[PDB]
Parts: sequence; C-alpha cells; structure tokens
Amino acid sequence: IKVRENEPFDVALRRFKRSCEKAGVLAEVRRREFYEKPTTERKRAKASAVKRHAKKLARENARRT
Amino acid sequence: PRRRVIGQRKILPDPKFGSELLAKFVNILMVDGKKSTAESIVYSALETLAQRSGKSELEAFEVALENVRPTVEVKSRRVGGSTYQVPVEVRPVRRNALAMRWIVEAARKRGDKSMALRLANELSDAAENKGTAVKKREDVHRMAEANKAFA
Amino acid sequence: RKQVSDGVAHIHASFNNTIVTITDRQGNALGWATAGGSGFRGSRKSTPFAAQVAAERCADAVKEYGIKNLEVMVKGPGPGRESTIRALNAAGFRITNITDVTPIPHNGCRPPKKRR
RNA sequence: ACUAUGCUCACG
RNA sequence: CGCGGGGUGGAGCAGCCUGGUAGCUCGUCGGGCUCAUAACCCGAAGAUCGUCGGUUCAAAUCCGGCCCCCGCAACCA
RNA sequence: CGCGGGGUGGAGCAGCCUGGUAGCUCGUCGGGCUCAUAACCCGAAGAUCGUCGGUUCAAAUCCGGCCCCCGCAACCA
RNA sequence: GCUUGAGUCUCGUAGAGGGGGGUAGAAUUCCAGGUGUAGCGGUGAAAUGCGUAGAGAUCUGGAGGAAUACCGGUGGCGAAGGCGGCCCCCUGGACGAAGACUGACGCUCAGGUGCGAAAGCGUGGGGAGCAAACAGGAUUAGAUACCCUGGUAGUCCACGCCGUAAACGAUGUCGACUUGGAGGUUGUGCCCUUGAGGCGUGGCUUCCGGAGCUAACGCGUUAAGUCGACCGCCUGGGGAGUACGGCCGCAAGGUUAAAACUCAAAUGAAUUGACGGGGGCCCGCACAAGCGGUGGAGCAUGUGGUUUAAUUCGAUGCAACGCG
RNA sequence: UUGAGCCUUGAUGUGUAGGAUAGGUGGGAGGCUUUGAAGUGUGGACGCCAGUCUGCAUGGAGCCGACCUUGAAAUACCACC
Ligand SMILES: [K+]
Ligand SMILES: [Mg+2]
Ligand SMILES: [Mg+2]
Ligand SMILES: [Mg+2]
Ligand SMILES: [Mg+2]
Ligand SMILES: [Mg+2]
Ligand SMILES: [Mg+2]
Ligand SMILES: [Mg+2]
Ligand SMILES: [Mg+2]
Ligand SMILES: [Mg+2]
Ligand SMILES: [Mg+2]
Ligand SMILES: [Mg+2]
Ligand SMILES: [Mg+2]
Ligand SMILES: [Mg+2]
Ligand SMILES: [Mg+2]
Ligand SMILES: [Mg+2]
Ligand SMILES: [Mg+2]
Ligand SMILES: [Mg+2]
Ligand SMILES: [Mg+2]
Ligand SMILES: [Mg+2]
Ligand SMILES: [Mg+2]
Ligand SMILES: [Mg+2]
Ligand SMILES: [Mg+2]
Ligand SMILES: [Mg+2]
Ligand SMILES: [Mg+2]
Ligand SMILES: [Mg+2]
Ligand SMILES: [Mg+2]
Ligand SMILES: [Mg+2]
Ligand SMILES: [Mg+2]
Ligand SMILES: [Mg+2]
Ligand SMILES: [Mg+2]
Ligand SMILES: [Mg+2]
Ligand SMILES: [Mg+2]
Ligand SMILES: [Mg+2]
Ligand SMILES: [Mg+2]
Ligand SMILES: [Mg+2]
Ligand SMILES: [Mg+2]
Ligand SMILES: [Mg+2]
Ligand SMILES: [Mg+2]
Ligand SMILES: [Mg+2]
Ligand SMILES: [Mg+2]
Ligand SMILES: [Mg+2]
Ligand SMILES: [Mg+2]
Ligand SMILES: [Mg+2]
Ligand SMILES: [Mg+2]
Ligand SMILES: [Mg+2]
Ligand SMILES: [Mg+2]
Ligand SMILES: [Mg+2]
Ligand SMILES: [Mg+2]
Ligand SMILES: [Mg+2]
Ligand SMILES: [Mg+2]
Ligand SMILES: [Mg+2]
Ligand SMILES: [Mg+2]
Ligand SMILES: [Mg+2]
Ligand SMILES: [Mg+2]
Ligand SMILES: [Mg+2]
Ligand SMILES: [Mg+2]
Ligand SMILES: [Mg+2]
Ligand SMILES: [Mg+2]
Ligand SMILES: [Mg+2]
Ligand SMILES: [Mg+2]
Ligand SMILES: [Mg+2]
Ligand SMILES: [Mg+2]
Ligand SMILES: [Mg+2]
Ligand SMILES: [Mg+2]
Ligand SMILES: [Mg+2]
Ligand SMILES: [Mg+2]
Ligand SMILES: [Mg+2]
Ligand SMILES: [Mg+2]
Ligand SMILES: [Mg+2]
Ligand SMILES: [Mg+2]
Ligand SMILES: [Mg+2]
Ligand SMILES: [Mg+2]
Ligand SMILES: [Mg+2]
Ligand SMILES: [Mg+2]
Ligand SMILES: [Mg+2]
Ligand SMILES: [Mg+2]
Ligand SMILES: [Mg+2]
Ligand SMILES: [Mg+2]
Ligand SMILES: [Mg+2]
Ligand SMILES: [Mg+2]
Ligand SMILES: [Mg+2]
Ligand SMILES: [Mg+2]
Ligand SMILES: [Mg+2]
Ligand SMILES: [Mg+2]
Ligand SMILES: [Mg+2]
Ligand SMILES: [Mg+2]
Ligand SMILES: [Mg+2]
Ligand SMILES: [Mg+2]
Ligand SMILES: [Mg+2]
Ligand SMILES: [Mg+2]
Ligand SMILES: [Mg+2]
Ligand SMILES: [Mg+2]
Ligand SMILES: [Mg+2]
Ligand SMILES: [Mg+2]
Ligand SMILES: [Mg+2]
Ligand SMILES: [Mg+2]
Ligand SMILES: [Mg+2]
Ligand SMILES: [Mg+2]
Ligand SMILES: [Mg+2]
Ligand SMILES: [Mg+2]
Ligand SMILES: [Mg+2]
Ligand SMILES: [Mg+2]
Ligand SMILES: [Mg+2]
Ligand SMILES: [Mg+2]
Ligand SMILES: [Mg+2]
Ligand SMILES: [Mg+2]
Ligand SMILES: [Mg+2]
Ligand SMILES: [Mg+2]
Repeated sequence: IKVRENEPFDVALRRFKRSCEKAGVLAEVRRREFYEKPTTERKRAKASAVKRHAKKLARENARRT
Repeated sequence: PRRRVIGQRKILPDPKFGSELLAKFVNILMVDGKKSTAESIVYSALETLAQRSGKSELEAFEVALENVRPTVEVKSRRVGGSTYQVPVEVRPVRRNALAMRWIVEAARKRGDKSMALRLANELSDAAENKGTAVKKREDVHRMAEANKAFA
Repeated sequence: RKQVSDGVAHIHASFNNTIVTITDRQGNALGWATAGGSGFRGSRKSTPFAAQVAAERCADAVKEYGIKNLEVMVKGPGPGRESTIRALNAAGFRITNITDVTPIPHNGCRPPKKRR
C-alpha cells in the first residue's frame, strides 16, 4: 500500500492497492451479508467455475471457423 | 440509419462568390425550395455587410460565423439508468452548419424591415459579438462548462 | 506565520462526496474543500471531475502555509481518487508518497441491512 | 428510481 | 420614566461605526434537457436607500426630526 | 328556556365581529395520454353567502327578528 | 465350539468436535483534548437529520461492548442442530499400522428418554454496532411498505423454559453385491531422500458418466441399481394439521387428531407456443439528427352526438371517420 | 494566556484628471547633500499586484519646490489631525 515510486515518475501506478484490498473492505463489509447468502452465492460461484472448467475440456468441438 | 454508413451528396458553388461556405448558408436560409429568392437575399446582405465592415464577403462572413460557432454542445445519454447532461466535442462538419442555423434562426425574429437587412445586422452584430446568435452559443457553452462533471 | 515545508493531503472519498483536507505532518488541519463546497450538487457531486475541482480548490487556500510537497492519504472507495491525485500534480505540488487509510474491520461490527 | 387494473360465457 | 439600538424588491437578511462602486437569497419569463415528467443547470424582469431638511469637491453613509419598530428593565395618582 | 359561537360553488374549509375585494383542496364538465379504465397533463364552468327585514352611497361581512346547527349551563335545599 | 460381524487394548494422524478460563489486533460508537472553517450527511432526485454553541475532516488520550480481515477451499469436524483470532485447563469421538485378546457379545427399534438453528419466554447482569415495534422526511391515487434520518425490545452473558424450521442430500437405520474417468482431503506401505519423486492400498469427500432403474427430470460403487432385516409414514383436492378432548408449556403455543359439508378435480415431470419491468444478437422515419406541419382561427369535408316526419344504410383502436 | 485604553515613533491609506497603491488642512519657497551622494546588485516590509518602501554597499557627492494636468498640492523642511 505504501507506495513512493522513487522520485522521477509520479503517474500513480498503485495496482498494489487494487490487487490486494479495496473490494474486501467495500463490496462485502458495506452492507450486511446475511450468513446463509455467502454460503449460497459462493456455492453457485463455485459450481459455475467447474461448469466452465469441465466444458473447457469438451470445448474442442468441430467448430469449422 | 442503424448500420448503413453512407456518405453525403456534393453541393455547388455560388456564381458570384464561387465557394461553398455561403452556398450552404443559402440552403439553410431557403424556404419552400425558392433558391432564387434566398440567393438574392444573401448577396444583398453580404454586399451591405462589406460596405459597413470594410472587408470582402468570404472573410466578412468568416469573421462573424466563427464568433457564433459552438466548441462543445450538450447531448443527454442514459448509460445505466438515469438521465444526465453529457457535453461532447461537436464534429467539424456540423460545427459550422450549427452556427449558420443559429444566425438564420435569430434573423427570423428581430423584425427590422427586410431579410437582407436583418441578416446584415445579425452578421454585423456577430462581428462585434453582441447579437442573439452569440447569446445562443454562450448559453450552449454554459451548459457544457457547468455540466463538465459528466464525461 | 507558521510557513510549513511539508504536509499531508487527506482525501475522504465516499460514494457521495470527496472531502479533501490538507493538514501538516502531525495531523493538524490547515484547510479543506469538498465536492459539495465546489458547487456540483446531487448527481454531479459523485464524479471524478467534481473531486478534481475540489482538490484544485483545496490546492489554493493553503498558499499562506506554503507547502512544497505532501503525502496523499486516500480513504473509502468513491469515483474520485483515481483523478483527484492527477489534480494535485496539475495544481502545483510534489507527491512524496500515496497511501490508503481505508478502515478494514476484521469482521467486527455488523454492517447495515441490504437495501432493495 | 417507484408505476395499478382488464366484468360473463363461448374453438365436436 | 428613559437612555439605547434598530428601519431595503412581496417578505426573512445582511451590508449601515472605516462619505467617490446599493448586494444577496425565495416570488419573475425564456431556454437547454429528455419518447416524456420531475428535478438540475443558464440567463433575463424589480429599490439611487421609510421620508424631509443643514454643511462640504463627492452625504443610505456626517447631523437633526418625523412615521414609527422595538429590546427591555423600570412605572405607587 | 339562559349563554357563547356557527350556517359560503356538488363536499370540506378560508374570506365574516377591522363595511366596496369571493380564494384553497377534492369532485364535475371538455380535451389529451392508454388497446381501454385508473393515475397523470392541459383548459373550463360552477356559490348573489340560512332566510326575511333594517342601517348605508354600497351588506357575505354592521344590526334585529325568525328557522335549523353545535358547545355550555339548568345548581342549594 | 469356531472367527470372518461386533468390541477391547497397543503406537500414532487430522480436525472451526465439546465445555471452562484467559489474551491480541483492526474497526465501529462514545468520551474529554488540539487543530481548523463551512458545510456534512444522504438520495434516482430531494427532504427530515446534523452543523457557526464552531459540525464534518483531522489528530491525542481513554472507556466499553460485540465480532474475529487475510489463511479459507464444492477444505475439515460433529448424530443432527451446528462449529472459525491466538494460548493453556478438562474432555468426547474418528481414522490408520500391524499384531494379541473376547468369542455372535449383533441389527433394528412401538412406547420411554436425551440432544435439538433462529425467534420467543422467565430471573439477574451487560449493551458498541445492528435493529422488529415506533417516530419524522420522501415515494404514491393511497404507501399502516420498498428508499432516507432517527430508534426501544431484541441480538451478548449466566442460569431454567420452549421443542419448532424448505431442522433439506425435500432421499430412515444397518449389511451384502454389480462396468469407468478426473479430482479434493487425511492416512499408511513398497522404492533412490538418489532432485519439489516411482508404485500401491485404507478413511471421508466433490464433479461427470456406463449398464440398470425412473412418469420423466434425473440417480448412478457415497444408487433413486440388485437383495435382505427392522422401524416410521402414505391412501384425491378443499375442510385441516383446523375443531373437540388428552398430555405438555409461565405464556407464545406444541403434540396427538377427527367429522359434517363441498368439489371433479388437485397434483408431478416433461412438450410446443405465447409472454417477461429475463439475457444476447439484429432490424424498420422506431428513436436521435433535422425539416415542415396538426392541435389555436376561418372555411371544406366525414364521423359522433343531438334534432327531426325522414335526417336511408354500411364502415368504429392501429387496420373506421375527403371511408363504400 | 489574558480584555480593552494609551504615549512614544513609523508607515498606512490606487472613482476620475493623471510623472503619484494622493485623507482633511497648513507654518510657507529652500531643504538636504561630502552629519561620506544619484543610479542599482540582492533581499526583506507592504501590495486593491498599480508600484510603494528600505537593510547594506560596489558606486561617489548629487538630487531638485512653484511650472503642465486637479475639486487639492507636493511626507524638499514642518505644524495639527
Ligand atoms: K434454541
Ligand atoms: Mg450457511
Ligand atoms: Mg435503413
Ligand atoms: Mg379494482
Ligand atoms: Mg380477467
Ligand atoms: Mg379475461
Ligand atoms: Mg447595546
Ligand atoms: Mg416522434
Ligand atoms: Mg402609574
Ligand atoms: Mg374558488
Ligand atoms: Mg375529463
Ligand atoms: Mg347550495
Ligand atoms: Mg340611508
Ligand atoms: Mg359584497
Ligand atoms: Mg483369531
Ligand atoms: Mg468399527
Ligand atoms: Mg508422521
Ligand atoms: Mg481441535
Ligand atoms: Mg484437540
Ligand atoms: Mg475445539
Ligand atoms: Mg471450544
Ligand atoms: Mg466459552
Ligand atoms: Mg484496539
Ligand atoms: Mg478503538
Ligand atoms: Mg471540559
Ligand atoms: Mg469540547
Ligand atoms: Mg434543506
Ligand atoms: Mg434543517
Ligand atoms: Mg449553524
Ligand atoms: Mg446547537
Ligand atoms: Mg468553539
Ligand atoms: Mg469535533
Ligand atoms: Mg470528529
Ligand atoms: Mg482513539
Ligand atoms: Mg479496551
Ligand atoms: Mg466428517
Ligand atoms: Mg449423518
Ligand atoms: Mg479449566
Ligand atoms: Mg460417533
Ligand atoms: Mg472408544
Ligand atoms: Mg487392522
Ligand atoms: Mg462360547
Ligand atoms: Mg478360542
Ligand atoms: Mg427410534
Ligand atoms: Mg419414538
Ligand atoms: Mg432440552
Ligand atoms: Mg441449544
Ligand atoms: Mg436446552
Ligand atoms: Mg436465541
Ligand atoms: Mg431474555
Ligand atoms: Mg415479565
Ligand atoms: Mg429487577
Ligand atoms: Mg443502545
Ligand atoms: Mg440503525
Ligand atoms: Mg430502517
Ligand atoms: Mg411501522
Ligand atoms: Mg422532525
Ligand atoms: Mg414511515
Ligand atoms: Mg404522504
Ligand atoms: Mg445509526
Ligand atoms: Mg460471544
Ligand atoms: Mg461466556
Ligand atoms: Mg458458560
Ligand atoms: Mg424439554
Ligand atoms: Mg421431537
Ligand atoms: Mg416438521
Ligand atoms: Mg440446515
Ligand atoms: Mg443445505
Ligand atoms: Mg451430491
Ligand atoms: Mg421432512
Ligand atoms: Mg440407532
Ligand atoms: Mg475400518
Ligand atoms: Mg443412462
Ligand atoms: Mg424399481
Ligand atoms: Mg432415461
Ligand atoms: Mg443418489
Ligand atoms: Mg462395491
Ligand atoms: Mg469396490
Ligand atoms: Mg467402499
Ligand atoms: Mg450403502
Ligand atoms: Mg437403495
Ligand atoms: Mg423413485
Ligand atoms: Mg386416509
Ligand atoms: Mg382427503
Ligand atoms: Mg375429503
Ligand atoms: Mg392445533
Ligand atoms: Mg394436562
Ligand atoms: Mg403448565
Ligand atoms: Mg408470552
Ligand atoms: Mg401425524
Ligand atoms: Mg367452487
Ligand atoms: Mg404438489
Ligand atoms: Mg412444471
Ligand atoms: Mg422480453
Ligand atoms: Mg427480449
Ligand atoms: Mg424508408
Ligand atoms: Mg424526432
Ligand atoms: Mg424545425
Ligand atoms: Mg411546430
Ligand atoms: Mg386533441
Ligand atoms: Mg383547426
Ligand atoms: Mg376545436
Ligand atoms: Mg366554394
Ligand atoms: Mg348522426
Ligand atoms: Mg319530439
Ligand atoms: Mg351515417
Ligand atoms: Mg353504422
Ligand atoms: Mg354498426
Ligand atoms: Mg379492417
């Protein structure tokens, strides 16, 4: 998070923030995640992941493109 | 047109001032397809303008049209849901055409006597920017400057 | 009068506002501005440019103190901050370092209920 | 952003 | 009984002690906006200082009245 | 019977106790919008003020009677 | 008798299993204190609310409560309910390794009894945040809602009660048996640890699929396959998991559990359409970008209406109304 | 840490005419300069950013009052505010 970038540079470049937190504090602990809803919304985000990964093996179809 | 990107028709130069800028000005000034009446008014106006201003016609019309020319105009776009005022850089073809229409629109009102007199006075007031046409650009700027927040 | 060398530009960027507040080294307020204080009200107040102009308005009104270089301390999310720091360069400062003070609670207090 | 309703029965 | 402050467009305000340049916010009509409505934004229409008098280069402004507006706390036929 | 207060477009309220001025919100009629109805938008009409008399230059508004209407009182034995 | 089921010991392995006690850091609210100058807050847009008594922001020092970021996963443990900071205390089970021992000690279970989320209930603590009820501002025809600002019971704790949930894999428990692949997780063997490996074989687990089954959807060695043991339950939809009595509860209510009456259906899965303020991709004066109009006037025409002895008849959203 | 008065002293105070970031009024025409000067290097005090004000010195002893623009004349000396 603590980013100095030497001296001649300036131009922000603080992906250190964007690839660490921000979303963790904000879109999660902004408004209440009703205990069960995480368990629901994760398990569908988890089931959607393996749906794509299992399809990615069977994606090699005829195509003809 | 939805996905029909086609170009525009070519226009013709005006005999006595062989050009293009004021040739379109005649078309915007025209009503009921009477180009003979309209073209006689534009020559009458620019000849009376050139006498007073002490310049030519093309350069007298230019130092007048640029003073009523919009830099940025205000559209409104609903990207997400809500309706807010998004300013946008006007295209160079529409830029001068939007100015010509404001000169003629102001000249409909302001009933002096003749159409040739009214345009001459509007273009004279445009040269020293104090007409109704410059006011209509001035307000168009104020919307873009005030609502500059929106990209 | 005082004439501080360096300071700290605290930026409180919420969704609705962007409150810029330039302080000294020891967290002592010298001046401030807001998106609401700049003009820009309602829908206009929550934008990157309305934060830019607020930082430009906070850049001046601390010229008596004469800060050459400062540290940024962004906070919250907001439409500003990735825009507000651009404003501090263009105004007339040197950014020593940029930091976050976005208060991450380690699952502590129950937040408000979801809205519909 | 929000934004109601559709009187009864009738296609062997 | 007083000494004191206070007096502007329809109205609530300041500005009024530091004489040469009457602001500012609701009532005001036209826009731009959008298939539209709300909003939001831009510019317009109105007091030469409640009113009358002295001086001095210039007076809402310095000084005297009025119509008053009161703040009050005094008020024992 | 005493005592205040009332009675105003179709409804409920201002304007009434300071004499010349009739508003507000719904509803009604007309036109829009919609496939149509509602909602919504834009126009329009609609009350001589309980009634009968005064006073007055002029009365919804002042005064008197009479007809409904509320509120208060009809107590000590 | 026997030893294969079942149990014991032996040495370990993993784990938010449990119960009791500590302590840590971030943050929220608040408390006094410094700085400092108009807003903050919020929203689709506003307002209530909070602020010139000096808020918000910023920093200093406290106080208190509750919950434990990241690790963290189609990870683990638990009979289910459920169980996440770190540390000790007591403590239940699970699995593996190879033996030794017991010698059918087993499996199910009506009544019985225990445990059993959240919300409730009782007595006594605590009370930051959140938040039923409630209040105010919006929204709207109305808004006893959704949105906003406040906000009490409650959520926390100790101890008793309650005994229910879509308490759900909507799938009772135990056991045997029948093609596969990719993984996750925790063991334990064989080998060179010769270098993040080579090769088996036990637990538990997620995903896809074969035969077979199924009304179909799907299930599929963790079966909804093939069989056995025992239990629970079902018999059309409404009436109704209601009434009445019994039992249980402080109550809230739970549990057991009908009948009259009424209907010819109610229902499940899947199919084709149509529709969606579902998604994606396209189109047309659909919109944008323009331009001229109608709506205002007069007149012409055509309908509606109304009038009349008759104002013949037909056409009436778009697709009837200078139409037949 | 105060809440003001108050004297010494020093500036400060740009409608417009305009060489002047001049408030009213006045003793009245030489002050001052070698009691080490004009111009400036540089930096401070002030600033309605027009241009005031001044530490010290390389420099070296000059600078200038009526005149012309004003409702007013020059902080050249100096009295009172
Ligand atoms: K419970
Ligand atoms: Mg859960
Ligand atoms: Mg086309
Ligand atoms: Mg209805
Ligand atoms: Mg129906
Ligand atoms: Mg129907
Ligand atoms: Mg006083
Ligand atoms: Mg259209
Ligand atoms: Mg008396
Ligand atoms: Mg009326
Ligand atoms: Mg109507
Ligand atoms: Mg009547
Ligand atoms: Mg008379
Ligand atoms: Mg009258
Ligand atoms: Mg044996
Ligand atoms: Mg066993
Ligand atoms: Mg080991
Ligand atoms: Mg453990
Ligand atoms: Mg343990
Ligand atoms: Mg444990
Ligand atoms: Mg424990
Ligand atoms: Mg405990
Ligand atoms: Mg702490
Ligand atoms: Mg703390
Ligand atoms: Mg104190
Ligand atoms: Mg305090
Ligand atoms: Mg307000
Ligand atoms: Mg308020
Ligand atoms: Mg205030
Ligand atoms: Mg207060
Ligand atoms: Mg204070
Ligand atoms: Mg404070
Ligand atoms: Mg604070
Ligand atoms: Mg603290
Ligand atoms: Mg503590
Ligand atoms: Mg397990
Ligand atoms: Mg189980
Ligand atoms: Mg213990
Ligand atoms: Mg067990
Ligand atoms: Mg055991
Ligand atoms: Mg063994
Ligand atoms: Mg035996
Ligand atoms: Mg034996
Ligand atoms: Mg049993
Ligand atoms: Mg039983
Ligand atoms: Mg129990
Ligand atoms: Mg329990
Ligand atoms: Mg219990
Ligand atoms: Mg509970
Ligand atoms: Mg309790
Ligand atoms: Mg009680
Ligand atoms: Mg008690
Ligand atoms: Mg509390
Ligand atoms: Mg709350
Ligand atoms: Mg709430
Ligand atoms: Mg309520
Ligand atoms: Mg209130
Ligand atoms: Mg409410
Ligand atoms: Mg309401
Ligand atoms: Mg709150
Ligand atoms: Mg706890
Ligand atoms: Mg405890
Ligand atoms: Mg305990
Ligand atoms: Mg019990
Ligand atoms: Mg039970
Ligand atoms: Mg049940
Ligand atoms: Mg469950
Ligand atoms: Mg589940
Ligand atoms: Mg499964
Ligand atoms: Mg069940
Ligand atoms: Mg059992
Ligand atoms: Mg085993
Ligand atoms: Mg199959
Ligand atoms: Mg079968
Ligand atoms: Mg099949
Ligand atoms: Mg299965
Ligand atoms: Mg098998
Ligand atoms: Mg097998
Ligand atoms: Mg097995
Ligand atoms: Mg089995
Ligand atoms: Mg089976
Ligand atoms: Mg079956
Ligand atoms: Mg039966
Ligand atoms: Mg039945
Ligand atoms: Mg039946
Ligand atoms: Mg019952
Ligand atoms: Mg009993
Ligand atoms: Mg009992
Ligand atoms: Mg109870
Ligand atoms: Mg039963
Ligand atoms: Mg029926
Ligand atoms: Mg069913
Ligand atoms: Mg179905
Ligand atoms: Mg659709
Ligand atoms: Mg669609
Ligand atoms: Mg076409
Ligand atoms: Mg269009
Ligand atoms: Mg047009
Ligand atoms: Mg038109
Ligand atoms: Mg019409
Ligand atoms: Mg017409
Ligand atoms: Mg008409
Ligand atoms: Mg004719
Ligand atoms: Mg007819
Ligand atoms: Mg007749
Ligand atoms: Mg006809
Ligand atoms: Mg007909
Ligand atoms: Mg017909
Ligand atoms: Mg037809």
